Amino acid sequence: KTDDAKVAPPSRSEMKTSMEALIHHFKLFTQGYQVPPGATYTAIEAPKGEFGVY
Amino acid sequence: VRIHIPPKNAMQSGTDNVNTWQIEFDNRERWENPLMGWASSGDPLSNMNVQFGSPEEAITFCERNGWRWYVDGAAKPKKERVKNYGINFAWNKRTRVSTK
Amino acid sequence: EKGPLSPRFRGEHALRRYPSGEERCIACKLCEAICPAQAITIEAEERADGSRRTTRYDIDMT
Amino acid sequence: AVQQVRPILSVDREEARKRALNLYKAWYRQIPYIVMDYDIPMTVEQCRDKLREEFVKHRNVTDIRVIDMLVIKGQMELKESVEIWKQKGHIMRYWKESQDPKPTDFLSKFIQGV
Amino acid sequence: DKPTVRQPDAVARSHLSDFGRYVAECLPKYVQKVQLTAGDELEVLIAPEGVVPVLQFLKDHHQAQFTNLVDIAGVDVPCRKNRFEVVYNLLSLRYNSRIRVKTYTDELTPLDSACEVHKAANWYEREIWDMYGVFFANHPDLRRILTDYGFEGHPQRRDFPLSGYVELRYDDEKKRVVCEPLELAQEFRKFDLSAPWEQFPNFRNANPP
Amino acid sequence: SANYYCQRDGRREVLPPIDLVEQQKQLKLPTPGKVYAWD
Amino acid sequence: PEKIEVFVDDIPVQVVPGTTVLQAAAQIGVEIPRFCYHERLAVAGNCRMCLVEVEKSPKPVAACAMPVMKGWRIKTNSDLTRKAREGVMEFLLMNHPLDCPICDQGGECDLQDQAMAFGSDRSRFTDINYTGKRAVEDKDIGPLVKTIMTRCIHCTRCVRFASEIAGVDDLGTTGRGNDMQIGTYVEKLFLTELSGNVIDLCPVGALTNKPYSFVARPWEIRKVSSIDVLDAVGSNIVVSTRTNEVLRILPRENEDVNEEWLADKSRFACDGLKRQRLVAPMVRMPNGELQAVEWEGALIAVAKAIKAAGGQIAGISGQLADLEAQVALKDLLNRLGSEVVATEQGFIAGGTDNRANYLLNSTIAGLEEADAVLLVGTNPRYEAPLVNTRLRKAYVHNELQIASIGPKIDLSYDHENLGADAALVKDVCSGAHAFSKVLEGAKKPAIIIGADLLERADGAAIHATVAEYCKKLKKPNWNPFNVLQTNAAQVGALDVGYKAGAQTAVKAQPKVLFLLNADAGKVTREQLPKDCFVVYIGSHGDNGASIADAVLPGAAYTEKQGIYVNTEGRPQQTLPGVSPPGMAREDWKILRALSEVVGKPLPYDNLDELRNRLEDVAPHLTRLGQLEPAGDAGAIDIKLKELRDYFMTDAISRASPTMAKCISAVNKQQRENEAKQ
Amino acid sequence: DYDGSMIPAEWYGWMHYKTDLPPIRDGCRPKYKWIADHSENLSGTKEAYYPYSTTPNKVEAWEPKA
Amino acid sequence: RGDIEKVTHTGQVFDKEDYRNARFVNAKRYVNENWGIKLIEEVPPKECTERVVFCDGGDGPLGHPKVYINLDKPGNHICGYCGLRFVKK
Ligand code: SF4
Ligand code: SF4
Ligand code: SF4
Ligand code: FES
Ligand code: NA
Ligand SMILES: [Zn+2]
Repeated sequence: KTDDAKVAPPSRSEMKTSMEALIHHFKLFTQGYQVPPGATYTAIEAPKGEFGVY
Repeated sequence: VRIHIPPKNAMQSGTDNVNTWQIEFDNRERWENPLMGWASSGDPLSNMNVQFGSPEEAITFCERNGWRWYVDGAAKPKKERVKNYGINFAWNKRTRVSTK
Repeated sequence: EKGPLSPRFRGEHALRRYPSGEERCIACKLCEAICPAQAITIEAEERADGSRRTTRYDIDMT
Repeated sequence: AVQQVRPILSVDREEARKRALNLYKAWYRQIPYIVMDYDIPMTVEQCRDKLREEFVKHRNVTDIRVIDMLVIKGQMELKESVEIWKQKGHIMRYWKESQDPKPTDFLSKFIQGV
Repeated sequence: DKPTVRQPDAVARSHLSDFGRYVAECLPKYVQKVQLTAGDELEVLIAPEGVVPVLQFLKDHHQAQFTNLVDIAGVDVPCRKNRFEVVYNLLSLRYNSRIRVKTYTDELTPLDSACEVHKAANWYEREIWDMYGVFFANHPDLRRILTDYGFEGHPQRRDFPLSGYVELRYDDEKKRVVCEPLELAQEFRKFDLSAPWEQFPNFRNANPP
Repeated sequence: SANYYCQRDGRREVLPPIDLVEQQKQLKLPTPGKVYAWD
Repeated sequence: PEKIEVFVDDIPVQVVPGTTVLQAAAQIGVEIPRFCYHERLAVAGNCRMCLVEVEKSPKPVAACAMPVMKGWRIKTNSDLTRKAREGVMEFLLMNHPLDCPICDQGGECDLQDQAMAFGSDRSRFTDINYTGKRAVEDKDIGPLVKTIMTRCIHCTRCVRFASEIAGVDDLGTTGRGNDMQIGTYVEKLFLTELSGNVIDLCPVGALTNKPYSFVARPWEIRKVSSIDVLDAVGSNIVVSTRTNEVLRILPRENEDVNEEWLADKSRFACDGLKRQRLVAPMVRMPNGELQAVEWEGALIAVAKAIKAAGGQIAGISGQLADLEAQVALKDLLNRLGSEVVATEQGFIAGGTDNRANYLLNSTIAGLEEADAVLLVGTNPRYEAPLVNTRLRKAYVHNELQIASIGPKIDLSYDHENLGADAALVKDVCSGAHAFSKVLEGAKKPAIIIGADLLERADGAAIHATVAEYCKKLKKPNWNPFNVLQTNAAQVGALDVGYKAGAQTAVKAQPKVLFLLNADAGKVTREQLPKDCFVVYIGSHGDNGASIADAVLPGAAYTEKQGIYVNTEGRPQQTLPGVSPPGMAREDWKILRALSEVVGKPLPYDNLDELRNRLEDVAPHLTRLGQLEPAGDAGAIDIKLKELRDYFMTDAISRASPTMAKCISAVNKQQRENEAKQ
Repeated sequence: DYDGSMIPAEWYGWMHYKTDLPPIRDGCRPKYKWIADHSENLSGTKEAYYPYSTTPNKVEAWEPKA
Repeated sequence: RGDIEKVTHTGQVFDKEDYRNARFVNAKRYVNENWGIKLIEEVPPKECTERVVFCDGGDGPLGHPKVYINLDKPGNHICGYCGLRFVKK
């Protein structure tokens, strides 16, 4: 995973030990993470064709 | 339909979650579910919530859809508060704090 | 004959408990809040001995 | 309190009135076909009343653009009913047969509960 | 130096910036504003009438050659007066680039169909009419494409309840499925996922009046 | 050490959309990108 | 004075000199993080979370306490400011006990939310594996507030509040260094009507609601803004609801009335709504017992009494009654021709003529500016705590001078006791008394008289003198005279046209009597004529129901949208957060329905139709959340002087299991205290 | 009447290749006193399951008799 | 049968007159017999010497979060998560 524990949940072993990991685990699962305002269109070469999500 | 500002959470000091006007419908009936005891309701609009920038827009939106509305009084802007620190240690005034 | 599977396989649910026998769940309700399907319902109450615990824990497997 | 806008289909209430009547024509012509081609209890006279009953719903409408939209949607159903894309269930959906009457008098509602 | 932060593609950013201005001069009548999104993606905000002109210009001009129309997304925003926005995602194979054209419309005002320029928008426009209720003038045959036959309302407007108003069931009296007012065994449990502390200060003062 | 989140973080670095026309005023023909031979 | 110029993040601002940096940035819309600063408590600089950079300064300056100086360039979102906040979070979160799954504050915790927004993501506290964190013993503060002191962050909000707002000075700080702890040195009970508010100030889960423990989580809750009715102040409320049940009650901010505080009786009445509740209509059988019966049967059974009564009908509004239900009760009795429509509380005869004769003409907010206050037969610390909170605010800040006439009491602040003699009030009015000079000199004098005294027989003369005296003290835009009410029903009833006093109904000797939420013991089955039919319309089966011949269940204030008029005259609207239980229905629905079975249908069949009937009786009653000034107004002994008497005053409160614990707890300490001595 | 559900949890992992170690050959298996013997899936039977709310009712109704 | 009248550990049971027992005439009502309130009560407390100790559920990463307890008071102290009791003597 990316290091940022504010976007990605932290390791379970670290959750049981460090205070910050437990807070972030608590918030990332109840409230989730905040995405900055904006819009985007990404697409990939899905096997059927171009699959995009605006 | 009740135009209102969502109420600030008394158990917190943050405020950026009350920077909108909202609409919430009447609180129609709910009842215990006979089988498992969940909460049940036949009230589709009771689930509803929309955000606005000002009551004028909120009224404008409500009129354009035929809803009956009534606006809660907008909270008046809080009066200025002095909040000086030195007065906590005052010579003859009662504001002197006995704690620290 | 059947399988093969892997230890990560996701199947039917189950509430574990400590080796003492006490239930592990403390009615934190993280599971309820994250459940994408809202399939979990929990009601918690201060137990007689004073431990945070559930008086209700329902999963709607459908 | 007036504003400039882009018309939908018509420019005048009279043209809007003209379009709405045509929609009544086409429906009124079509009822005999719908009865034959749908296995539904209703007869032509009953249906021809339902057409009258509902065109009356929008009795107080005034804005031409709103009248245009009602005629756009009103026409769309007719094509979906001139065709049999709408199934037997959908046609009878115009009657709300399953829903039984809910009394309106205060005393009955109170006794029945909210 | 910092791996977690995504690296901006400056070369792609540079081309889109200049070509973004280029469109602004060629179409003064319609292009209200041009802005380069934080994702290094270009957005062209046009007036409602400039849909067919602008789309034609991007597809046919030598420099644009945005031959491929990918999407037409509709966005509902009850706050704004023209609550419905329509977004076109175009792709230019020859130049290997994407551009976005946005426009705004009201509940009633029609929006000029672009089947002509790109007739890939035959169904996309049909979807937009069905989901949001935006009418498209001059369309070949506008008609609901997704919702049920005789479904009343437009589900994807933000002013529409999530579960809808009516369910379906089978009634053995009538020997057919019948629609009844909605009745859920368990309500949709809201969660108030609102943070009391602002996190993105860069957008606090953004968009001055 | 030397791991302050204020540098590593990416969320707080995104800025609003930039207005191309104005940011000149305050400050071969152009093309959307680089030509490709789709033929 | 002249606005000073200061730039926060390079945006110019105008601020009066003396403004703090935190306040100055508020005007822009910037919210600096904070833990120890609270807007209604004395400034302290413990937490150091509010630290902020200032251009050309040696070090960060605490925003909460720094008074702005001209020309500064504050830098909230700079690298130096960000590092400062990260440091403190990394510091605050060392010894926090890792309890979020079992901590009530979870999902509502400032330490959580500010950790995400500003603090770092990692933890450098390697020493978990060698010496461990800190752990602090727990404290037994009482039956209302659970205490887990290991989560305390030593913000001292609790200490400052209890010393400044409640004025108890029983909580404090002991020790130093890491071994510092907040709490009583010797185990005691933190006994105060305002004790609950501590639970909201503590930004972490150290102090928390004990009755509400573990019941639910914040994200689950659906918030329903309402008002309180257990007290006359009409404090705004947010009733937390989840799946058709009231979990807790929280204070909604309202500067003019509530002030974000909330008295305990309002805060812990949510248990009373789940006990001794009336579920089905009940009727007296010929043997003498009550049996539950269907609605159609009950309304017809009551209808027989009404026809056989033949006009000798009377009604008695109660304590929790509703304005809309009260109006229906009035109309229904007028359709029958009867006019004996009274309330439970007595009052000066002829007092309903002028709307100023029964209100706090000096608004609740207006009292905090007061300069000389005279309390006649009123213990506002218990009768209406939220008003007392304003008096103490004036006493601390505005240098208030106070006096009393009645039994000796403690108000949480120094005040003179002129004596309990009746003749004192005429002495103060006559000017001969020493304190009379104080009131005639102050720039904002006020006279507060308890509504209980007015009900007393002497009340009419007492009401005349002070109402006569106020006109001398009356100053431009200030109305000294003030009557303090204790029931949310009373003001509305008098405002609609009710008579006052339950003896206005007994004196008619009616053959049929309606007790609308009238659960006081004022009426008794002996005082009724032996041929009578008592019909009780209420929520909680109590002594009021114990006499009734036909009990019709009503809905409590959490399940009925109703207008209430608080003491100062504000009309406010409750909202239904919870469906009424069993076969309960709204109070006015019954009366509206009861007219059908009697034959005289009321003019209205919906609430909006009912509200317009109020709009015709009293136009101001429609303008919710507003006040209309009423201009001129034309041995003392008190109930409710002990804390023990504060909890059990209403049917809802009297049925509360929690309030039973509080009564036992207060009694428990007193028993032990004398035992040791 | 053999069912796929008659396999006790002891051997269940070994049978689905989750492990290569049979229960006899591993000592990491626990032997707690609250473990229960296996059972079939009992459906269409008098021994089947049937859900019920696990919470006693919250609101108490006033008793007139006392 | 027996199971109908059995009262669960959460303290709920259908009254003998309540119709909702109808659902159990053709099925069973499993009431768990291993009541957690009694099994944890059975385990004796742990005597310690240090002033503060930690419980992690007993198995580190497979247990619950590490919490520290202060043993200054006389009464034996319960762990929030696992329910185990500690005491200093
Ligand atoms: S409520 Fe859910 S997430 Fe929380 S301890 Fe219980 S099972 Fe685990
Ligand atoms: S106060 Fe409670 S919720 Fe907040 S960080 Fe501490 S343990 Fe977690
Ligand atoms: S107990 Fe709560 S309010 Fe008091 S100092 Fe500690 S954290 Fe602050
Ligand atoms: S808010 Fe300023 S130091 Fe606490
Ligand atoms: Na708290
Ligand atoms: Zn433990």
